[PDB]
Amino acid sequence: GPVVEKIAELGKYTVGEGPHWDHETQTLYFVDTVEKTFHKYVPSQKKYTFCKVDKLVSFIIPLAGSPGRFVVSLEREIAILTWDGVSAAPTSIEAIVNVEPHIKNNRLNDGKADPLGNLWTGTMAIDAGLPIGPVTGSLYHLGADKKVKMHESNIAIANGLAWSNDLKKMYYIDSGKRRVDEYDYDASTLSISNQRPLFTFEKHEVPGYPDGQTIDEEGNLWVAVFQGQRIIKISTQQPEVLLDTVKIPDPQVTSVAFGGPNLDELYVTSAGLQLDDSSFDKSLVNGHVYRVTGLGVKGFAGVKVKL
Ligand SMILES: [Hg+2]
Ligand SMILES: [Hg+2]
Ligand SMILES: [Mg+2]
Repeated sequence: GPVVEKIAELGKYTVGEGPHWDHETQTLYFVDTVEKTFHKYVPSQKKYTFCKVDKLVSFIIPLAGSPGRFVVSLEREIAILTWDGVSAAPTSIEAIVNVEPHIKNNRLNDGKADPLGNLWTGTMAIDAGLPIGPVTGSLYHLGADKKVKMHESNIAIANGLAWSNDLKKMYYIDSGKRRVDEYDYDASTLSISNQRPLFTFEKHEVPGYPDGQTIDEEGNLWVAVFQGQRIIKISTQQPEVLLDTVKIPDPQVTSVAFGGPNLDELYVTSAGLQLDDSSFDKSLVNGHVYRVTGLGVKGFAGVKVKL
């Protein structure tokens, strides 16, 4: 079976999240969604750094064409952070847009560029809760002239995103729905339609909640299962097909990104935050970062945001 390695050099995260693999610099970036910190890992040189801000963060993606600059979330603002990748604070911050200026208790959560470089991201209540809590989020993309467009409402916990290789489908996760949805994606108008369930956890006895996801070159989705102690591999060719399960030692698996020189090493983030209604005792909940090899598939390099 696949090899699952705990990355000792990286330590433990409260809620490690938002992994992004920059293929040209062979570097993994990620966030902690509770501790207000950004993180950088260079595996070939065993180099780790972090950056502190005073707002809640949920994604970090290199800005296309601008070395040393990243598109990030700061609470409800999408911003450009100028960061040298090693100092413990940003050099400067350039706000782009506040997606929800008048919803004081919301935050941005998962975000990712589509294959064309358009940032997609969604919101949630800061005090969202599972299985039931306030449902206040929406799904957006950042379009022309730095204005966002809304694509879906009634989202409890805005989470993982992926697009098919032929640009005809988008896949999206609201963790509260305990399923992965598929949509027809119109690359020319950047709109989505015909929402329907692709994979429903209760139909396959999968515990926990879908969180982050990524897609491989064959079109399979790799889905992080929060409170499931696993990643799952699901089909996009047929609905409701579980292809494989890989157990991860940490119960609170949060997200996934393919990396390594050949894009065939799956980086997996997790959360050490101990929750009062957990299916797992506190001794099990650590928050390590893992690397999975031997899956027999390749992914894609992380896409930079175009502004
Ligand atoms: Hg930073
Ligand atoms: Hg940053
Ligand atoms: Mg997430």
